[PDB]
Amino acid sequence: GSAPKYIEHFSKFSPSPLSMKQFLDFGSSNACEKTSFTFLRQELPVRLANIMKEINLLPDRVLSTPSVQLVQSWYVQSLLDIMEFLDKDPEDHRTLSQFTDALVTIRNRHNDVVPTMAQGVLEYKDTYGDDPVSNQNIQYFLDRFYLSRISIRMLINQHTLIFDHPKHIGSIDPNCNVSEVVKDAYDMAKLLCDKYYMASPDLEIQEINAANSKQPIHMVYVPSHLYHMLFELFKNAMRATVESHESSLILPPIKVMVALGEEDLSIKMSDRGGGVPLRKIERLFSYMYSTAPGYGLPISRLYAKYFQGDLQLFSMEGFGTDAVIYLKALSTDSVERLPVYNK
Amino acid sequence: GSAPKYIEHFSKFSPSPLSMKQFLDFGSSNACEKTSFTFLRQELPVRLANIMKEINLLPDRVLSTPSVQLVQSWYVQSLLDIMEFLDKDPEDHRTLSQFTDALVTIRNRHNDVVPTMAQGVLEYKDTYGDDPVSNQNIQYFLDRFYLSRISIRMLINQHTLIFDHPKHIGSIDPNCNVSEVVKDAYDMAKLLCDKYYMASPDLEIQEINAANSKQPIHMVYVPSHLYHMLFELFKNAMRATVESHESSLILPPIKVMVALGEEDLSIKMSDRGGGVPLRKIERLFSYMYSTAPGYGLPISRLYAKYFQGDLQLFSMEGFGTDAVIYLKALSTDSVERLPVYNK
Ligand SMILES: COC(=O)c1cccc2c1-c1ccccc1[C@]2(O)C(F)(F)F
Ligand SMILES: COC(=O)c1cccc2c1-c1ccccc1[C@]2(O)C(F)(F)F
Repeated sequence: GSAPKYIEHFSKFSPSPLSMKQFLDFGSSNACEKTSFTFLRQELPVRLANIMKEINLLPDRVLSTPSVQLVQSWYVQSLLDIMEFLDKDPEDHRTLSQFTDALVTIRNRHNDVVPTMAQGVLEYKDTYGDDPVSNQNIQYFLDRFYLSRISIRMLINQHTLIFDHPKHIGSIDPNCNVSEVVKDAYDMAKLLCDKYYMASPDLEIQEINAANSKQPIHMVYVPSHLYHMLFELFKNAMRATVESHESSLILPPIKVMVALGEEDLSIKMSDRGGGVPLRKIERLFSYMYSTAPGYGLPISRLYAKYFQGDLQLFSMEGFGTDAVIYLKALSTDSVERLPVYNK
Repeated sequence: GSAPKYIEHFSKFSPSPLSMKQFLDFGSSNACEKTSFTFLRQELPVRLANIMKEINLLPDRVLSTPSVQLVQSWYVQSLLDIMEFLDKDPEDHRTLSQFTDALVTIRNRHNDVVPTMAQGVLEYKDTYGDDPVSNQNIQYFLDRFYLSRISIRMLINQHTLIFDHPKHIGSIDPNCNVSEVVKDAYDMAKLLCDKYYMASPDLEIQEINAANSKQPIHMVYVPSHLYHMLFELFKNAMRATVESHESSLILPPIKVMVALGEEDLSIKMSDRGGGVPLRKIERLFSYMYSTAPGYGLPISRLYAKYFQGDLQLFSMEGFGTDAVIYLKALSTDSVERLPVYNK
């Protein structure tokens, strides 16, 4: 075959990071399925090949494991699917129709990658141990691998959702009400918490719009990404709150604050679930230390970092924990954070 | 001379980190000026020579600057002062008396090192620029240099204060009431804030003793170190609170929480001084970016880290900032964090 040839060629190109404003302007009224196809048939192989070349640089002790090999075969096949559209003509409506169906097949093919890499991490711990040098190598690779996967899925979701005057531009809401997303993630976590604990804390939301005290806080963002982060944070904050008060009757509420600054949009989730010692907080974001025979926090941070944001934890052992999602307030600052294969 | 010979010899030894419990047990009833002299005349040259060898490994562009040369001459002279006590006999009371006076002279000799290195950092910015590679090199060296200096001053303070049944063991309070130190640092910052702004926010303290809800929170620590950290944090929180409310009348109070867990003793200082964007928070701990023709935060964190703690900032732009001091709750976990010269 010629899969190594394709990887070597496109890995020389660097991925082109797109801003949130670019996604919005590309997918709005000026959206053209021809233009998106011309861009994607080149950018998708570049992003695929860059992470595929990093996978090849893994030691053969990891490269020859069944988990890495299975995932690498998914990327080879996905890369080859995109290759067949290079010589195709964008002026043919059947060419664009087959390209969209090919993206859906690729998206569903990689749908079960989180438990697969979780199996791979557990295999590495039981084969070579959990030394701190191995954790940093696993953390470094998995962060870049998953962030690369988020960026590829973002491109595919924007194309397939738009080419199928709505208010949503694919997966992007140009008027995303942050408090409403907080409530949705809270309600879902409350339903799970009531079914398993027969008790759940209440929600308190406070907004701080520094520039316009009266106006509700809106932003341009991907609501599903923000939901994912808040949902994982709500589940942890409820689990800790209920378990740390089993012998008590009062159940402290979960307090969420949404602050809109001139540059940052910050979401703080405060719980009183007993807190966690600092020594163990720094391990909650580690794939290796969060794997048992549990990736909500590490992946949630990658979603935050994907558009130049962050997700941070600071706890008070014996009381509770604060979780803060940092997002860019302006669409011009919300640029893709992409891993690039360098030397 | 033979200053390079001494440096090369003692730099092969590694510094011996002492725990807070060791300091307490060494300096209490079983304290012996003979034993402390025997240990210090060996450990002080080892710690001096280790940082002096790292200074020699700096590039000549920095090593030949007047600031580094002036400081290096202080350490050479301080090292030579300790050398004269190697052949001396510990059984002579005049030998121990001259050793204590020599430590006082060394402590006062290095008393003006913070503005000197501040001048050196400004000289580097104006000579070679403020590139991110230079910041990481300056940050890496200054952190280790200052932490080394804190550890040397700690040893000297313990010897000179004890050998001159008190409740304080040198600079260590085995029953340090944390809230009382918070109040002292607050009162000092309030006096400065009223003199310059004619207004100051109020203080609110809440204690959370998880194991003993009724008992006030005590710990074994160095009160002057904790005061220094809280004083710098109070000055920043008051400056931001007053300035961000000049056009307003209500002045939000500064809320401090002291949590005692099974492993951590955490002190959170919450202000509503408008907050800082995340992009600039990460630069507040940088010596290079905090130098203008301002080291309260970087040095305060080193004091926290000195006994296996930390100091962290997380702000909400448009609202306020939380500052958290993490300390070890147990004296057995409060071990010196010392930089060691490796390859
Ligand atoms: C006028 O510009 C475009 O139409 C366009 C141009 C380049 C890339 C894309 C578009 C587009 C439009 C709708 C959905 C997805 C996309 C993209 O594939 C991307 F933004 F996701 F990269
Ligand atoms: C019985 O142990 C000792 O007396 C002792 C032994 C080794 C080192 C020290 C002491 C001691 C005592 C009082 C003040 C300072 C010190 C030390 O120089 C150190 F702890 F600061 F290192």
